[PDB]
Amino acid sequence: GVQVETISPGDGRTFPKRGQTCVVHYTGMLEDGKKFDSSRDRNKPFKFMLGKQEVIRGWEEGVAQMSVGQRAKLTISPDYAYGATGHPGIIPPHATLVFDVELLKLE
Amino acid sequence: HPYWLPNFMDVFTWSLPFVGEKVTEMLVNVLNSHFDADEIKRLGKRFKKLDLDNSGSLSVEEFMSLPELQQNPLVQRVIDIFDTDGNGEVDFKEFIEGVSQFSVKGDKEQKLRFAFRIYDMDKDGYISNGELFQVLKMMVGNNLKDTQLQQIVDKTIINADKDGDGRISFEEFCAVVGGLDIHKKMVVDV
Ligand SMILES: CC[C@@H]1/C=C(\C)C[C@H](C)C[C@H](OC)[C@H]2O[C@@](O)(C(=O)C(=O)N3CCCC[C@H]3C(=O)O[C@H](/C(C)=C/[C@@H]3CC[C@@H](O)[C@H](OC)C3)[C@H](C)[C@@H](O)CC1=O)[C@H](C)C[C@@H]2OC
Ligand SMILES: [Ca+2]
Ligand SMILES: [Ca+2]
Ligand SMILES: [Ca+2]
Ligand SMILES: [Ca+2]
Repeated sequence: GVQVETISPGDGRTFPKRGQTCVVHYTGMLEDGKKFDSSRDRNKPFKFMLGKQEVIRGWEEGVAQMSVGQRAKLTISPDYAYGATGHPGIIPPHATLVFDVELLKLE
Repeated sequence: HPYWLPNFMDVFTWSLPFVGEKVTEMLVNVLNSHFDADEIKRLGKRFKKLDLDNSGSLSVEEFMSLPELQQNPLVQRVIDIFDTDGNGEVDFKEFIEGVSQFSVKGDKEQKLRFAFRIYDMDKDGYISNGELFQVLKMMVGNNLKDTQLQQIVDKTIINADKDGDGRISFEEFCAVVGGLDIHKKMVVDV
């Protein structure tokens, strides 16, 4: 599934629930480490509402285990990412993904 | 430095998987021509259950009553495309003819015609720059800067505008999209 590994810890109490919106900065890399996307390169944090089927299952299960201020490395299996199909022109099939995610704020 | 999509992708190849996913999700949730007698009879039952005010035409307020459609950014486009006569609401004939574009055993070209109609807001047959930006804005929201989204919209149209009229016709759209097989994702059981 998704393996959450802490890089920098945040406040332990505030965890995002269903209906809340997580404001994050992320850098997406293939399993070998090669970057394919980064919100930091865009200077625009990424936002999504939990429980509304807006992100891959690795982000739904992974970011939920994170807390405000925490920065973590998310290793996501294909079945929780883009599976045996991949994403056209970006993610290859059966690709394990590594996401460096930091939960900036909840709104 | 101008912004590029991952792997220098065009905005159609980039947004189409999300388009096909969220349109399928909307219809599957609404359901919880190419039809036979029983399949039309099944659709008549699920239509009357969502009419709410019994006016005989599904409106925007009734569509947003389902909680699974509240955060779906492609709801209004599907409603706008279903609204064939353009009266703001969806009749039963528009409902049947709108769902028929996603039934299995349907044509591939008509499924690409619906994908084209997602971006072609005014339904004139050409995707203008303002249309492509606005529809992508509904899906992107605040996750991109308007300057970033405007830049990739410009590059996509410029590279896809074969005849040079600043718009994307269905033939130009099919030249960019054809290899995606997006029609295989636009299938709903009846
Ligand atoms: C107009 C289309 C819309 C795009 C945006 C609103 C901009 C937004 C910043 C996406 C990036 O755009 C520059 C870009 O980011 C990635 O690079 C990434 O790093 C990732 O993986 N992210 C990034 C976010 C964290 C989780 C994870 C993810 O879930 O993304 C979702 C995704 C791709 C879901 C697919 C859709 C179809 C379905 O078949 C499939 O089922 C498994 C799941 C995005 C946010 C869609 O909800 C909305 C869009 O698609 C992935 C590779 C591609 C993605 O571009 C498309
Ligand atoms: Ca009504
Ligand atoms: Ca109508
Ligand atoms: Ca148009
Ligand atoms: Ca043109």
